[PDB]
Amino acid sequence: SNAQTDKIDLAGSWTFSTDSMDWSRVIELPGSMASNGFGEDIAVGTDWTGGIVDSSYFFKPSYAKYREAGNIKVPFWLQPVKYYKGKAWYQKEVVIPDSWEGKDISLFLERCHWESRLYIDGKEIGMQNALGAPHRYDLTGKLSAGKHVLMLCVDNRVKNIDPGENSHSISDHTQGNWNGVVGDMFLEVKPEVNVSSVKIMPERLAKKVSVSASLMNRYEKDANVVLEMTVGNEKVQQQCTLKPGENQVMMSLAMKGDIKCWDEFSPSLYDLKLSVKDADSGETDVYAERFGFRDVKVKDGKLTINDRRLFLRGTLDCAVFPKTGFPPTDVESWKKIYTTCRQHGLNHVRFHSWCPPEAAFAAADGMGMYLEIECSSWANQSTTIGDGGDLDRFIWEESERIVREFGNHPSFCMMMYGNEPAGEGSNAYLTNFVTTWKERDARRLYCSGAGWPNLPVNDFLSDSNPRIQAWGQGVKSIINAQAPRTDYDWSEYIGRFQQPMVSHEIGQWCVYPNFKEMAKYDGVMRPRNFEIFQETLAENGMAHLADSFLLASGKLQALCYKADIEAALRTKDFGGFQLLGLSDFPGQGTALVGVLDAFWEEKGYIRPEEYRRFCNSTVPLLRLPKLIYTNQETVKGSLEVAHFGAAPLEVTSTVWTLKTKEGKTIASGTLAHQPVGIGNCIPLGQLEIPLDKVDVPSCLTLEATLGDYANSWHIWVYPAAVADEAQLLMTDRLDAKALQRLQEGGNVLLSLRKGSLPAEAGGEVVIGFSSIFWNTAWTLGQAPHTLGILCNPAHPALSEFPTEYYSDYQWWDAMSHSGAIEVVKIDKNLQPIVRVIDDWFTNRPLALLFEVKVGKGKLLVSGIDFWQDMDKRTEARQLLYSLKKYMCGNRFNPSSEVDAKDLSILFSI
Ligand SMILES: O=C(CO)[C@@H](O)[C@@H](O)[C@H](O)CO
Ligand SMILES: [Cl-]
Ligand SMILES: [Cl-]
Repeated sequence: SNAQTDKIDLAGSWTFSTDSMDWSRVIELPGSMASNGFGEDIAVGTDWTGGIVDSSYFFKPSYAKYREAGNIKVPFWLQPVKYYKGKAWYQKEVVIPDSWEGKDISLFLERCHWESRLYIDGKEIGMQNALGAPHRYDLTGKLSAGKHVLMLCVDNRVKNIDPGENSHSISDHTQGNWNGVVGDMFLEVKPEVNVSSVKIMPERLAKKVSVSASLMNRYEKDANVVLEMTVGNEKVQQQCTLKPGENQVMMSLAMKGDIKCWDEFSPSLYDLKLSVKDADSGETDVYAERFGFRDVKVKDGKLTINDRRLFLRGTLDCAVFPKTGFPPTDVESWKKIYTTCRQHGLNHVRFHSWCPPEAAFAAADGMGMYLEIECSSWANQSTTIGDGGDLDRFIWEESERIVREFGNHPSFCMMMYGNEPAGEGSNAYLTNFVTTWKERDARRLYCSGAGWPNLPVNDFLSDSNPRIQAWGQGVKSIINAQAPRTDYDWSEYIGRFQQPMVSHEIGQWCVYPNFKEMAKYDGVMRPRNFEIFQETLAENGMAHLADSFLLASGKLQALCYKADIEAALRTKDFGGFQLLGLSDFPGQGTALVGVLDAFWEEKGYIRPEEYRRFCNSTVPLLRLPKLIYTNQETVKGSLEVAHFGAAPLEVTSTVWTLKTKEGKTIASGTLAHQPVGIGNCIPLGQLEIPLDKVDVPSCLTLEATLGDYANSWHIWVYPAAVADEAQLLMTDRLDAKALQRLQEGGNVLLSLRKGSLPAEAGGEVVIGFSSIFWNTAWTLGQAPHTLGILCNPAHPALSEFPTEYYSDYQWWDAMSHSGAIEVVKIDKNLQPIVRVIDDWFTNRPLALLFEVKVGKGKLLVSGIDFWQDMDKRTEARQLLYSLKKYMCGNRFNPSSEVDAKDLSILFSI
């Protein structure tokens, strides 16, 4: 029966108009125009908000069917149901009680997009233009008792202030340039002496709580007030005199008992109550907020929380919410995201060029997540920062709004201006920005911007260099250019700095689109891009491979993230990393770089428990120089641990096992070591495993268990050391000797020299071992163009080559010494022995191995070069042996007949 009589909830039906003349429709708030079905239909000439790097949609004939009216499908991001970028008017009648007359009145709008102007009965009151903070209007003396008509004019266009066309606060890459009001919307009444805002400053070691409160005195004379502050059983009361207007009082509170600190492993929170009581009127205004005791500091060039060494395992949030476009303002929505993040072993979230609503901070407070917030800007491409533009003052005002609203949350641990800044005066601007904030508020750590610039005044550094795949690196990266290994780290680069460093947007490994998730898009955003990819896949006769492409490419994607994350954990005294990402990025051409979809939900190729094995607060790490051995070699490696738990791990023993796929233990041992303290690169022991007893070509799993934490790695062991040119002819060209053998009915193995495959037959496909980087649209075709392999292990051609249906490290040699053959240009019904998964933008049937029948003879075609450096390629010799034993065997009968001249497309002069 209790009610909130001091507020008037404004959520409901508003009279709507896009020209302030036609008021024939009604809109529902909270919500956008798009979430209400209002706006214009998506057309080719839609004035989007964000860059489009690959413009093939507008010009190439393959997108012609998607440029016609009635079938507009856009490939570069999720497509909203409607679009509108301009002024919109919202109107609603309210009834102000008599008891509100002459009192403190204010309007609260949690999220507008973008600029809002308030009118009371046609009289303009003021303007608000916050992107990542609420809109507030002081209505004291401006709103009398009785019926009144509130009107809002919300403008979502980019005008004087361009924060960056790709900023996730406005851009159609993720959140979309919506128009409306979202979140809590209410009128609030307060006594003539009230609390406007509170800055909470807990002192962990001093056992104190300091508060700088902004008090309001609506009287025209001085006011005698009583100020009571309560934190649990501790109370401090204070009587002072308030001058007319705003007042800045500062109070302290001593904590008698022990203080429970806030961190990843124990997110303890305290309740603060601050009340002000006017002595004349007896009216009391009460303010309440949660807070936590924690100190995130840089001690001796290393990140610490509460004097404990800290390591950040983070992922990005780019305001992706396809159900609504605009962000959710409930705690449960964010509780889900933080929960699945922690389920994958993460403790950190970076918000890319936008600030989330209050619920994201409150959820992270109880979860113990470390948040890094940015000020709604990616000042590049379209604009610039630090050159005297209107953006310069906006970022200052936006950061002050963000710290005033959310600065008391313990999860607010780091802050930057935004992402990847541009501007000749941006270094100077960001230097003043970081320096001033470090002086204003020491409750958090500050960095200039994400990715760059490294300023000496930064608390920590954000750098993109310490990662596997750099922009433009392509096939020259470690994962692609060198044989598999797990003994590399970034310790050399980060050793050049006296500041802690956090990786910037690591991973970016792609998966094939998951068409099953298309049913989840029942809201504002529709996956029309997925509809294009799915249609072209079917047009190339591969509609039945959609789920296999998802699972096979996802197994390879998860392998790449494991490699990137373990490389960061092997870097001594690394500050941390920020994944891009755990979830998908639906924009910038379609950057499917996550093991979770745009809804932070699972896809089905890696379980969070398996992700948590290599990405966790305590992770065993194995350093091996290679992963391909013979029965005459000895596995020589080292075992270490990256332990960043709440306390040292009281374990003096590590147990390792080398087991087969069936579970049989080939080797095992126990490593003795001292108790594990907080840090990484902590040695556990050395491994020296002879492999003479390993029979047959085998894939072995090396698992290491430290206490409750276990991690595993794969190695492949082959024999140390089926051919007679009469029976099997292997050649690089279909010459006279090869064509004669096929006329005679013999068997021929065609192995193409690497680089000899002409562009017509698939030479244009730059094949590599890793997954695609970001996406070939945004990168304008950076290598690789492939997404792993797809094969049937039960195929007799692979009987001597251990493998699953998906790509793994033993396939690095195949992907690195080959070209992908476009088999449709030979015969459209050709079934590959080992298929290559092509980029989803092209959906070309690709193959590394296939077989055809040329007359009476049988031909096995291989895009893999089985010629060069075969003494160093142990895994290539094994695959070649498996093929030769198959061809000389009983079950080599190619059914697809083809002519000799049809195969001439594999050669050029
Ligand atoms: O450099 C990067 C990495 O953030 C790209 O986002 C840009 O180069 C875009 O291609 C600019 O359009
Ligand atoms: Cl031979
Ligand atoms: Cl054909």
